[PDB]
Amino acid sequence: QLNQSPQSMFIQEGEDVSMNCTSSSIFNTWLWYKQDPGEGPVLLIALYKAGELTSNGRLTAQFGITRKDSFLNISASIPSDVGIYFCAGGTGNQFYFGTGTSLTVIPNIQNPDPAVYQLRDSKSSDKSVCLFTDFDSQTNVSQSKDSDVYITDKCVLDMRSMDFKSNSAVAWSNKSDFACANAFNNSIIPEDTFF
Amino acid sequence: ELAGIGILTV
Amino acid sequence: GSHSMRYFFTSVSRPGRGEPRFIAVGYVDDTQFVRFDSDAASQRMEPRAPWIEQEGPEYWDGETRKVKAHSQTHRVDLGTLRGYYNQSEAGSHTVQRMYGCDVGSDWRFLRGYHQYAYDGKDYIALKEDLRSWTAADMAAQTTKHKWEAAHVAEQLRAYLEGTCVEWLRRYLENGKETLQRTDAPKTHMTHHAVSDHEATLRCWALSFYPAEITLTWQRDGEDQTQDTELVETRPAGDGTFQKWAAVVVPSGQEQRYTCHVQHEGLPKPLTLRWE
Amino acid sequence: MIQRTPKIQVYSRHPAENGKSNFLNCYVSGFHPSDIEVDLLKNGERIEKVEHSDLSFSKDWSFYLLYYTEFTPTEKDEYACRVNHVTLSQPKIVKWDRDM
Amino acid sequence: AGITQSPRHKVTETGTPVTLRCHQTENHRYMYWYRQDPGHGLRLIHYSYGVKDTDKGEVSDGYSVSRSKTEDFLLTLESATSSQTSVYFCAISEVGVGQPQHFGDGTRLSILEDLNKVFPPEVAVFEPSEAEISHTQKATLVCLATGFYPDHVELSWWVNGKEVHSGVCTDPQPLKEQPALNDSRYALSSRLRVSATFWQDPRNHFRCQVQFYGLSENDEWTQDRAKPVTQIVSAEAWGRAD
Repeated sequence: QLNQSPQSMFIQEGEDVSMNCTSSSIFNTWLWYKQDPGEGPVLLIALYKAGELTSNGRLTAQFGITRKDSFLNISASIPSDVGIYFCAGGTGNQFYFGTGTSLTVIPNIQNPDPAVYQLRDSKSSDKSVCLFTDFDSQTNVSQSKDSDVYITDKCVLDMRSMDFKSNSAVAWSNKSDFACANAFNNSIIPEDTFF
Repeated sequence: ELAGIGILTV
Repeated sequence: GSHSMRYFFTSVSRPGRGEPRFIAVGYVDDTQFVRFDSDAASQRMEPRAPWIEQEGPEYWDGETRKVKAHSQTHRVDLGTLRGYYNQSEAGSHTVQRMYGCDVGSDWRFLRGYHQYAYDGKDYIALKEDLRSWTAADMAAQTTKHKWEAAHVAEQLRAYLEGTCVEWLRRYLENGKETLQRTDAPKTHMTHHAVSDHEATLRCWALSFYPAEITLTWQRDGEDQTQDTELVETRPAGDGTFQKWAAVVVPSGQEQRYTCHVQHEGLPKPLTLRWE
Repeated sequence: MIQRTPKIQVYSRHPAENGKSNFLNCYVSGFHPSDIEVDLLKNGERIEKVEHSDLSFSKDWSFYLLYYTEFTPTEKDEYACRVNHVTLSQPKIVKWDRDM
Repeated sequence: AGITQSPRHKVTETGTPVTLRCHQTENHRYMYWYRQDPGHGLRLIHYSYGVKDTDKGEVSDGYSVSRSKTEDFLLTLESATSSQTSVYFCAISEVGVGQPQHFGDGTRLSILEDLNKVFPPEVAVFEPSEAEISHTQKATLVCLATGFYPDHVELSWWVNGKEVHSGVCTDPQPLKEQPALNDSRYALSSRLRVSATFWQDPRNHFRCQVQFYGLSENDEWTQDRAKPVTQIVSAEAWGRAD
């Protein structure tokens, strides 16, 4: 159980990320791992002395002179850098792992025009779903209209053959008189489009 | 101080 | 004086009497400071010099963890070597590892080394550049290839140039009153017959540290190499050393023979005779 | 698989003064492999409190050991070192000559 | 092909023996079974230096382990408790001192007090809006996967028979549907966006696919609904020129 700070960071794209570990016992190797949702940890860097072992790419890592310390820097960040990051310290034959820092990347949004749309069911019925899309990455999406209305988180879709990124949240209700204007007024929406 | 790195099987 | 820290590891397979024998010893110069012995009841890396005892529990636990991981590496090694050389399990076999580093008068780095042996002979050794290997034979080429591909040289060099030297210097400083002592040889000479017309002059050095000494014998000024017997330097058992040099000499000619003694604890070199 | 015969040396720690206590050493060196029998003999019978050093080796990989016990040297008492190894076909007995 | 874990997913009830199997090719090496938990990180359960030679980690209780061949390291749970619901990872180290550990892909294990609360997903697909076509010249399809327990799902989007990644995001974690109940079923959405030209080309086929991991096909089922086996549930859409 190793001290890793921070626990979680939200960073804007293009900026740099820093994380570090602290120990109380001396280690002789320091390792840093990346973990994607659904997969295992993947070894990024193996460090062997003090000073800075530079990279697989834009990642640089350090290992303290006192051997109780290491840090990771990722520069010019990228949307594919999202995940959980682990430091590891080796004592001969075994390894102790940090608690993890979860990195998430706020995406750079070029032409944001917030709108709420009503999407319809392809299998006949008037099962309907509201979509809130194209909002700025300054915009937060809150989730409450009692228990019968479900607003999801936001995520970023990427249409790179159109040079386009967009944010999106989805809302829907069971069999109500719920509407797409009475959907996101719990949130701090900008100055947007309806129909 | 013994080495804690750089030893591997043959 | 130049200084050195070395570690020596011995693994011996004892087939049908259980697991391999593992003994590990560490030296600063000619003074042993640590042991580990797989038959000893502690299963811990133990002190063997009083100045290492002031290191805390964190030092000892870490050194035990490391030394057990050496033992496990050798335990696998013995079985792989068996396969390389097409040997059956029933025979007993040995591997030896030695590694460590040297410093100079000012304690700057001199050299690092890592050598490895199977059944007495050279198997694989790290070169002086610390970035490349010497394989002794065709079996050792498979090791050499594996050790290149894992960049073992790179990891080891960080230790030999780095950690080995720092800890050497730390030990040198913490045991200054023992490691940086010089004990001069106490010298005498003995005279013994071997016939009526032949005599042995034996030149003696006792109670000296470090073990590097040079006993020489001269006749009328010029050195005599070939009736000379030089024994192997031996421990007295109290951390000091002993050596002698002998000469078969025609009787009544002991006067023309002088013994010359050089050691780092002597201001000017000593000269003993019989006339 | 290599084999090397031990060199054997019997000697005292200090210059022996008769009836004044000392240490009797036997130093086997230059041997391969590692399995060696070493006893110290007082008048032919085995001394029972022989301590020995931790195994180590030289640059040419050959092994070395120091064996020792406390003794008080006298005039009448002979002292030896008795060594067996795979290279010897019977135990080698080397007596202690003080007056080397 | 590095390290393989089997199974990758298992949903089973309390009291059942469970074995997780980890396999590596490379040869002689150190093997480790870890578990991953939201606050605790990777905690070690058991490790192995070689054949018939295993030792305990920090959390070995309710687990056993076995190394009959160098290639295999079997984690076994003789009577699964609900606290052993986790994501489990096998790891690998070369024999030596201070060698880095390389990890498997993970095994996700759900242990439940009652198997009657396991439900498959209902998957629907929703077509893009008239307003979206005329406002942005783009077109977003949402996929809802509703009412499943537990949350072992894998959502993939398929355009004309090929699995696609551009234009998609799926919600990072599923929503609870009935959060006042403890064993509430879950919902998960995802979005696929294309150009309005692409969606208005009637030759194009869109398919949302959710792979669900639930029961083995050998399990006890007395209930009136169809047995919630491991299955694929899909919903589809064809392009429309308006």
